[PDB]
Amino acid sequence: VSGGGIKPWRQKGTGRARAGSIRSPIWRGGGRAFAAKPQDWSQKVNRKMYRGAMQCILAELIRQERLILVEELTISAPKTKELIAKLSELNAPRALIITKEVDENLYLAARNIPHVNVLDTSEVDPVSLIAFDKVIMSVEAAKQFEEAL
Amino acid sequence: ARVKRGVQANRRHKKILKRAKGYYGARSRVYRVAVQAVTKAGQYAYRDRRNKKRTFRRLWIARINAGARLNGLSYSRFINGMKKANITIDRRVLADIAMHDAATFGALVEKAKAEL
Amino acid sequence: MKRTFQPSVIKRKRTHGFRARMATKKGRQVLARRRAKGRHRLTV
RNA sequence: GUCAAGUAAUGAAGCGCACAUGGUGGAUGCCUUGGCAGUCAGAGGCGAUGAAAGACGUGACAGCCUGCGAUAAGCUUCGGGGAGGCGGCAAUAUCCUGUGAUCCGGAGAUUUCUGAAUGGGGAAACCCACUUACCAUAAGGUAGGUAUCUUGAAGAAGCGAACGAGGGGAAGUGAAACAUCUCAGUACCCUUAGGAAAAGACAUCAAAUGAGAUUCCCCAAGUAGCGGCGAGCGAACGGGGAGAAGCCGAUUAAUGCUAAUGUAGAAGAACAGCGUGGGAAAGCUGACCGUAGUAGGUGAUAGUCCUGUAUUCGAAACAUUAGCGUUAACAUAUUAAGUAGGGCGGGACACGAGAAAUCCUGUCUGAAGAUGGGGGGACCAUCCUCCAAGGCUAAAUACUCCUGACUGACCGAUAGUGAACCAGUACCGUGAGGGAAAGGCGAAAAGAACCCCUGUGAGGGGAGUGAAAUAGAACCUGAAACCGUGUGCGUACAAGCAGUAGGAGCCUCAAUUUAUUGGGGUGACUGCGUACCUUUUGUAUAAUGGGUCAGCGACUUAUAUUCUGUAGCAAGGUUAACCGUUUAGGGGAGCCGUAGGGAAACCGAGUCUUAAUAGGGCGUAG
RNA sequence: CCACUGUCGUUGAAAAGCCAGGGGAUGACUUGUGGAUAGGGGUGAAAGGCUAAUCAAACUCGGUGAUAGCUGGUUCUCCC
RNA sequence: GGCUCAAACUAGGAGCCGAAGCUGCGGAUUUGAAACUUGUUUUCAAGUGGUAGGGGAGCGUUGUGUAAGCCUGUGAAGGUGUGUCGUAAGGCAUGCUGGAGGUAUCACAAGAGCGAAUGCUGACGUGAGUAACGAUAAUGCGAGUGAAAAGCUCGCACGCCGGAAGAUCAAGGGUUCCAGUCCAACGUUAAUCGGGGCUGGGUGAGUCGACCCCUAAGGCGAGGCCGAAAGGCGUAGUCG
RNA sequence: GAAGUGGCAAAUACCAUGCUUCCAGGAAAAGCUUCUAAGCGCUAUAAACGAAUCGUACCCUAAACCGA
RNA sequence: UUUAUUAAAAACACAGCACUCUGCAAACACGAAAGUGGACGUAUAGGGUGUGAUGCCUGCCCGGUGCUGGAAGGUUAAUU
RNA sequence: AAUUCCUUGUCAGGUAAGUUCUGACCUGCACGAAUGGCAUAAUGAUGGCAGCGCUGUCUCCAGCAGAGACUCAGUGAAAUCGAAAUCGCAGUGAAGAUGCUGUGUACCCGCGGCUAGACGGAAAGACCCCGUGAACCUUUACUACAGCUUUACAUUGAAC
RNA sequence: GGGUUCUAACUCAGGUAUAACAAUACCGAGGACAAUGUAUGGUGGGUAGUUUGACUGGGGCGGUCU
Ligand SMILES: [Mg+2]
Ligand SMILES: [Mg+2]
Repeated sequence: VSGGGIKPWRQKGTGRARAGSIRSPIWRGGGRAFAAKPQDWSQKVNRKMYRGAMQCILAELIRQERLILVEELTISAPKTKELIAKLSELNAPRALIITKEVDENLYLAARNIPHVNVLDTSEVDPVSLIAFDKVIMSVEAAKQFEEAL
Repeated sequence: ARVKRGVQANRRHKKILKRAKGYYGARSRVYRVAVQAVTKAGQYAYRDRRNKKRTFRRLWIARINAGARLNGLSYSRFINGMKKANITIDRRVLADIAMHDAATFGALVEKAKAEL
Repeated sequence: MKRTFQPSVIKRKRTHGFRARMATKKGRQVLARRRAKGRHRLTV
């Protein structure tokens, strides 16, 4: 904290509580006792623990019917309404669509739909798998998950 | 995540000051004094829950002694006569009878005096 | 009684003034420090 | 009716408690124009063509702030843009503007005085000049020149973040004292660069099947060592990565092309009805756009109202980055002697003289020179390796005064910058220096015409505005301490932590077929009862601390390590740095466990000691 | 110019004064203006005096959040 | 208090009072044991004063996710009452105020809880309407103006200084000077007055002073000497 | 729309940077007057014209300075 | 003369006295050095120390510790 | 005795009465000759003692004048302060009580005085002790260093 | 293995010239001394950094400490 180098008054004789700095943590405008600094919040999650948790999550999704296998999901034009129709027939308006090799116009069609995200199987995460109402996985992505886990 | 203490400190102090209602001077107004007065009030109340059971037996015994001496007996002979007659009436009820029903207390004294 | 501050303009400008500061390397460090703090009064 | 005796009630100068209603004050909540920490990029300077920092001016208009400089909130031009505008507080007036203003971007012109300040001097913003050319005739005007140093006309100077390299170099502290030692080659002082710097190609290591410059990261490893063998200090070899490069011109500065960038900009989808409401974005109903749906606003919460966003995009001028070409400045060793080595004193090596290699050098000396020399931790021999006494060299690494974009389990006005506000200000100090406080009406000023009291004051009451005025400018909310007014009850014969347990009476709400209960206020009278914290053997203590309130104020963070729980794998477990189109996937280097004994060699379910095969010691789920 | 005595004043009219007295008053005198000496240093007809109301080592900033076997304080609740 | 064949003492006897001890009744809780058996149920037994301190279980607060959710102008947060629920920390509802936000649940992270530190900042008390109003040179009255006059102006009288308490400067200050106007704040009271606010005005030099010419002390100092650097000294000079 | 000149007294101011004495032995430099060196204007008489710039208010034994 | 601001004195200074150093590039002092002061002085001078007008005066002790001179012997550094 | 502990030594003088003073003695705890001895005119806001004058210093205080204090009007502090419905006594008690016991006394509230108590306020006792605290000073404490000095080598040579 | 002499290093805070300071030239005086660097013995409160115990019917003094 700025300043604070001099003893505010002499130690004895003024009738005041002794002070060493005007920037002591006791004073208004003083430093923070245990001032925070930047922290690194990342954890080491074991490789097998991460893999087993993904396994557990996928099994639980099947067990509560929140996983939907499709042969493929290919949007032919970067158009939001096309994907909205294709998801309304699948009965998953709020969905995480996991496909291997996410197509560069299915991404555009999905970008603006609120509770819809499109992911490739390498960038799927546990929180994404848990957060969406439904998951629409292609059979190719299910095979990739078989191999990865 | 900075936490401000204002709202909780306020409601905390209001609980104490509310328990201090009716106290004199700083004891109902300022927290440093009210909080001691509330703690001391609780201490007195705890002690007097015990002491009230002693005070009321004291009162019952006094009233029974008066009632028995009206009938020609002391308390320490009347209670002995009840225990010898196998009368289980408690001092609270005996004092109530002595105060509010003089003829029934006369009958009880007669029973105790026949037992002696 | 006589007090500590007895003002004299020539003496003020000759011990603390701008040219007195600029005559020394240490006075120029005084000036650099005052300018870094952004003081509206560099020198008396 | 008299007298006598006895015994109630009523009192309030004031005070207490509760409630009601205010004042003060400015907490709280909400809010933000300001901060804080970073990421990914860029850039890393400005200045004799006069800088940073200032002084004084400059407007239709008094001050301050902002801009600007006697061409003075500005002048010219080139681009953008298209309807308002003449910077803010902060309006008013005269006006300008489709003959394109204000505004934005590139370039230019002007650019007082001070300050390196440079014609001399000086208490900065001042005083005094010399000289050349021209003009004037008077007592001057215009345009220049005149510092010092270095190099042979060209440069330099000064200022300013951090990071680099270099010359000097503490002490508090720790060692529970303290001197070796530590702190620490730190703080600080001084010098001087560059976008990085330094280092760098083996007179380097290794001892392996050898490798092959420098730098940085993870391990090796808190190991080997050093050390009043104390407190502490603390490698290397090598392994895994990032980055790679070797040369003898890997230089500097211009200019000119070609490309790209940046410095203004342009377009940019789609919503209605009804009800509530001051106001609709919220509710109900039904639509639409979406390569644009969690943006900021708009009178309450908006994909469709505005600015935006997705997407597509523009450059007359100037800058920057590259590639190319060319110029002009500097440089271009030819293999290295006062050198290597040595004596003495110091220093650096993790290593404190040590058995002390190796490096550096104040002093004194002083080779061999390839049939030679240096190193391999005293030293000798052998073997390996490499050629000092010439110079250079990108990247990977360090940083942030700054520019751009973006981010935050960062703050939200006692916080966050000292500074959200005319803050490095006021104020304090001779000075170096220290260093505040201080945000919020409302959606819009619609900021209250007029009337009344008053002194044409202050202040208020009406009227009016507004959804709201105990939103009225000291203006959101509006706590507490503290101070009033009103109502109810108590209180002027009674001794103390002021309560508590009982308890009469009164007052007030409700019931209830009607003075009884229930709730609330008060509390005559009785019992009991010496605050709190700290510190103590022990405190009502006449021991400490606190006038009160509000706000703030003290066991954290990082790493290492051990134990416990929990989860995953399990005789195995796990990767680090890194890479990665990045929480994944890869990366097995390393670490822990799986064996111990012994100083060690060494041996191993054993081993050590011993002559002993005896005895004995230590050993025989992570 | 000084400061010997006393009263007053001591939250002063004043962070050293007033009043009444007192001493030197051509001198080793007093005083103006400018300058010099700087912190383990200065200066001192010497009291450790004075060095800006600060002196047995000034002040400011920095090392620095010195160290403190000492003192104070250490904030919600209940159960064993 | 008072007590004398006691209300004293001695030796005996019988009653009774007396504690948070024991018993009775209701409730909670720790541990252990038995059985529908991770509170699923009932029991039983032994326990439950506590500083330093160890162990166990929770409450609230800020923030992140859950949450483009849910609540909210038919009124969020905050404030202030009341009622109610829990062993507690505390929760829930609601009247009034307020006027734009809040947040269930479960996890997660803390600037996470204050009465004390002669703690820090601000506000406000007590002392107390108390002490004091700053030289004991001194005032009285009549007019005027004014909302208002002890204090202003004018007048008369009185008093004080007069080697000053008058006048001119230097230093220092910087507009305080003069006029008009205003009285909130400032002035230790009031104020119509003012060194206060606001608006205007006012400083005229060949001779007065500065500047200028000159030098003292003492500075700076082409070259020069010295010094790790920074710098120190010093000639000519140049300032002063 | 008047007067305005005689006596006496009398400074620490002036003569006087003088005079007299003493010892502790009492700035400097320029302006100024002359002399020449290198080198190649000066003195009188006037007449006309000039003399810049800055300060100047006010307090100053104080209510304006140093002491909040 | 002095303890600015509780001590003014018997304290400090003082003229005078004595010892001792110093031959001048003095001794001595400031300074890292240059450069200074001493001093544009020169032993009738300059420094240090004590004492403190003046009058009468100033005794004894050289073992200790200093200082001055001496060097026969003992011991003794770097170096070699 | 500015020195003398014993000690107010002894003796003389001064007073009615003299631990001080003056003179003397010498038994100098523990004077003494330039850290000078013994005197000394003059001088001193210097120390002690004694007188005259003079007195409110006092016996023993009285009266008076002015400025405060007091009352009114205006302005308006201070330190302190856990909270106070804040009495005596004898006891008790962390050992000296407004606050506890017993008892006695006491209607409620000011103003002018006053200072016995509130171990009153003020200043984290300077005395004293403690801390393996600090500072500064001393020295034949230790360990260093500046400075001063010795010798060797260098600058540094020749001849006899 | 010591002296003596010399001058040419070195010194001059001597003279003359160079404006002055300084340097330089010459003269003069000294002279392998002095002086300075390195090393080394001595001296060294001139100056620094520090140490200087505890128990203890307070501390010191005394005593004690296994
Ligand atoms: Mg308000
Ligand atoms: Mg002083």
